[PDB]
Amino acid sequence: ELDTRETSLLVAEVKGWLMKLASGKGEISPSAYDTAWVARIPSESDSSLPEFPEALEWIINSQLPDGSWGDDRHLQLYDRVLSTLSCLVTLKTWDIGHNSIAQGTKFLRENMIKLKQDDGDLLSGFEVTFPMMLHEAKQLGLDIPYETEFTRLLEISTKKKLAKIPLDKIHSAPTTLLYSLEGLQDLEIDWQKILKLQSKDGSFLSSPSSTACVYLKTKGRKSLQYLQNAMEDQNYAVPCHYPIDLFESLWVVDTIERLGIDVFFRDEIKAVLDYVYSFWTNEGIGWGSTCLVNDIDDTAMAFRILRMHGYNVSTDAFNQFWLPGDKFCCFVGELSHGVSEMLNLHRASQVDFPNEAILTKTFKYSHDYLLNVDSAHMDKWATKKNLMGEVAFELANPFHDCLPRIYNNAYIKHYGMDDLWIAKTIYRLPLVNNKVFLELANRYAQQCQLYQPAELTKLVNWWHSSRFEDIANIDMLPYIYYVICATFHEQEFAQLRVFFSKACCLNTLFDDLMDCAEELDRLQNVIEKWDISLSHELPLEYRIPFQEFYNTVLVMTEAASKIHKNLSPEFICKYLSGIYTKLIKSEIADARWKIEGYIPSFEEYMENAEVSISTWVHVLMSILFCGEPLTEEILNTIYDSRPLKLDRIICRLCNDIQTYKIEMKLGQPTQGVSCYMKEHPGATEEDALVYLQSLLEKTKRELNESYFITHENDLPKNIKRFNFEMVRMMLITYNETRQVDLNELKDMIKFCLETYRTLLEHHHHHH
Ligand SMILES: CC(C)=CCC/C(C)=C/CC/C(C)=C/CC/C(C)=C/COP(=O)(O)OP(=O)(O)O
Repeated sequence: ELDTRETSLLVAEVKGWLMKLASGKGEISPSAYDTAWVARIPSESDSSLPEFPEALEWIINSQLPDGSWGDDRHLQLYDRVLSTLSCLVTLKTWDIGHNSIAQGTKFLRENMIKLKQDDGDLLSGFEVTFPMMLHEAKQLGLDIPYETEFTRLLEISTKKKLAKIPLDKIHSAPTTLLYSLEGLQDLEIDWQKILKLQSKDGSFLSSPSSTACVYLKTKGRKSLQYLQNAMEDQNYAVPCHYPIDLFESLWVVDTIERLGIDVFFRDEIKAVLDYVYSFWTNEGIGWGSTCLVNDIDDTAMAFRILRMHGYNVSTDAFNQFWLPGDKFCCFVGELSHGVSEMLNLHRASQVDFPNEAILTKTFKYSHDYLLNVDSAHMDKWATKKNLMGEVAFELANPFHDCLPRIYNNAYIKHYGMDDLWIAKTIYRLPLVNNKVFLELANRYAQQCQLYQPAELTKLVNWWHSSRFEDIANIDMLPYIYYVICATFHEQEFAQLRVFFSKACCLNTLFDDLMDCAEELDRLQNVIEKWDISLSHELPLEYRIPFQEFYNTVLVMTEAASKIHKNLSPEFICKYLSGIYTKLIKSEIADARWKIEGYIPSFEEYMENAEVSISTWVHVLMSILFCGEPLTEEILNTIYDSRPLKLDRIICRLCNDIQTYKIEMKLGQPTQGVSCYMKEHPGATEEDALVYLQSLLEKTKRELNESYFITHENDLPKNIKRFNFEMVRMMLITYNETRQVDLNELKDMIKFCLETYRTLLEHHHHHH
């Protein structure tokens, strides 16, 4: 337990943070290096006085107890040495803070000799920023070491890299050197020309210190004003980049959604996404509302989250980052990029709509990159708690093959409540990384488990009293409960979770029985009539599931009639028996085609195989309990709606692709791969599967579009949601990477088996 307060207190606090973010106000730790840089500036009124005296007081009051400045909780020598240097140079320049200078130089005298290679993350621009700062300290005659094997090797290397940069490319187009111009002060820079590469707020890649250098080289008005306002907005201790209102708000929401605590924050999240959307363009976005360029990380992040929330955003935003070879950059003209942006690119590419081929290219490229990372070495200094864990999860879990609580429970183990971030120096994003998010995540995760014992206990009791043991393994039940718990986790969906579980069990039994039967006609006879009276003519193995199927329908009909007062019990019960008879007989059909010698068309086989796929019946039943109002027109048209068509197609294709070898290791002809082959001579099975795999991927894009966008005359929200999750519960069942892994599910299996034993012993205990 990480926080003591009531949930209501935590939730109110985060709501405050989110509404501040929805007005562009966030929280980034100050940068001692940047605060000291900007405080070099003298007032224009009186050049003998500082423009930012409060920043000089902050420097003096923020020195750490060992004489250094920098990140308090994670000591990194690069961060401490660079930050302390800057602070010393500025206190000395203004001839103040004699004691602080004394502590600072002493710290540097004990630790400069400790600087080495591969001792932490290269801070951004470190190669120029540290030698420059060191040289400025010497010009001031500070009493610190001025040469080590490390510092002279660094200066030699940097001088060679700088001597190879043609300087006019720095003034010609945006480069990452704009972030660290203070590291270039002594270079041959046409500072006047550099002014044309400022951001719309007068900053240079949003770096206060780099902006500060330009202002002292040029006295440009907009750059002073950017600093004056950043100083006043941040209370006179500025971060190393400002503002990052787009980056910070999207990462905070993303964190909230990946932890699965967005259930508490729906309105506030929408407010933040409206703020972000007011800055969305057809060329994406950068980290902030005044930044110079767009980047692929922010653009992928915003595209994915906005689209998932029903906003209209275009994949044209990704064209600017295309490179020959169907590769991508993070900023145009970059020389390399990192893993966070490919992770987010990879995630974004899977919410593609039809005819958005650029996202197939960004998917292939990011997937390929992510497959090739050096995992032994990725984030080896653990700025994040488990970045390589997030990569591995993302590679292994396709968006449509993953369920919400499965993703959330995995991220909860990855989430670092005290992660740090690397830029000019080390910084913190306490709104992204904090113990409050993780405590709320753990509490909601425990809420999702609370109802499971009782729900599982009723399911096992229903299994026993239905006499399924008298024909039949019960292991099927914890698994079915597991996936519906992961998709409809909110406690209010209990009737949905229980009825869905019963329905899936009943059909799994019937389908299994029929796939090993011919007097299916003796059965279709009874089922056609749906008459519990003619149950007695069934051969017992069909009698047990039939009578429980008939009973569960009545039970479902009573619960639904209590819920839906406008629907008559008779309408509901004709509907439920109708859908289950249609499914069952279609399952007899798929059976008698598998016994006789019939490989049909592809159109004909899949006309019956799409109804046979059983998936739509759980949609049609479950919507009775999904919390949405219903009408007869809805229940009469739902089977033919576009999202239900797509459901049936995707699940049939998936089944026929993923089981194909499991089918011919064993010689079975009636399947989509064969039926395709009987219609395209010269297609190998390799080409049939390729075609079916392509049709599957195309249908998934149609399902994305039908789902994330709210159309005119669209199905109610929770209904579209169930249909969406029904496809996913199907697909993950065939994601064989995940299946052999699968934890919670073993506990569910054990709980069910213990509950069964007690039932079978009639609670008499045996040794
Ligand atoms: C890892 C993250 C948070 C982002 C990468 C992609 C972008 C464009 C983020 C926007 C945040 C921002 C305002 C960044 C400016 C500072 C900066 C140059 C960060 C990149 O630092 P590193 O890539 O860790 O360091 P090096 O430049 O030393 O390789």
